[PDB]
Amino acid sequence: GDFEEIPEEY
Amino acid sequence: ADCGLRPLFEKKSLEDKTERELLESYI
Amino acid sequence: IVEGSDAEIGMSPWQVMLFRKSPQELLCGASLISDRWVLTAAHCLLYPPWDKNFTENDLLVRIGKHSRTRYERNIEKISMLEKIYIHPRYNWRENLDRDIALMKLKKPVAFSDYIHPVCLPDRETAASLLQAGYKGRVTGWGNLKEGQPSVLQVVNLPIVERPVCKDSTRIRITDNMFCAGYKPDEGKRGDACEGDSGGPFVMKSPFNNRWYQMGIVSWGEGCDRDGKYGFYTHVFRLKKWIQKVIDQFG
Ligand SMILES: N=C(N)c1ccc(CNC(=O)[C@@H]2CCCN2C(=O)[C@H](N)C(c2ccccc2)c2ccccc2)cc1
Ligand code: NA
Ligand code: NA
Repeated sequence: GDFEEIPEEY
Repeated sequence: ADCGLRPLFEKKSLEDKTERELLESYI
Repeated sequence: IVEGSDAEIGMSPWQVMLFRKSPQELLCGASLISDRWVLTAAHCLLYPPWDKNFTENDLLVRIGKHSRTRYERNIEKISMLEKIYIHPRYNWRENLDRDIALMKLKKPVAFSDYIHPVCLPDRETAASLLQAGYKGRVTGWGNLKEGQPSVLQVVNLPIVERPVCKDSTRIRITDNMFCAGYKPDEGKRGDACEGDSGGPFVMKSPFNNRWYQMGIVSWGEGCDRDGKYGFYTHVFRLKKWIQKVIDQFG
């Protein structure tokens, strides 16, 4: 829930 | 070959803050 | 990790975070053992009592991390899984015996100041270092108590005598495990905890000044309880399986 978003590529 | 040697520590001959605690227990 | 401290930057550049894709959450710890192989605990991937059975496509490997939740742009590397290998005699039914699994990455990760593989022990380093009272180091982003850390946590813990390990639990202990932690009488504490699973217990060889992974965080009864100890998969004992897997599948 509090994990910053990872680049969509991954 | 280069395993277990940390760029920011062993490779620069710097010690982290508590590795000596480990060394001192290898009596 | 409970009763640990914040890691220094690049202190554990073999630390790997197992990260689930949806929902985006920490799954487990793991470790980098070469540019394409990651070592972890089998229960991180397969634990039927809890309905846990992950496949390659369900996760990512994040390497070079410090911050738990942040995306560490220009520092961490995120890798996809080509294939999971679990020990064929991993005993999830009883006691987590042979709690070990390998993951091959789709592509080699680039080493850097923050990404670097740890060594796996030879029989001689093992005999020399795996002695009651010798301390290893455990790292992870798991619970701080039996909340969660902002950054990687570290704790140094002494290996415990086998009779003491057995007498502390009702679980059947095997030669493929060891336990570590302080006794109540020793005035120091600290332990791994949930979320630390799969991460490495490492020792620095005094012979060649290289870090070796002696254990994998496997199981415990609560966390940092007085008179209880953390239990770790004995990496050297399962090395034959490790080499065979890498020798067979590159
Ligand atoms: N304090 C620690 N060092 C530590 C504690 C927990 C972990 C995460 N590992 C786990 O959670 C593993 C997965 C199956 C359940 N399990 C556990 O650690 C259990 N708490 C533990 C156990 C051990 C082996 C097999 C099944 C269950 C147990 C349960 C009941 C009575 C005695 C012992 C990792 C580290
Ligand atoms: Na017992
Ligand atoms: Na304890």
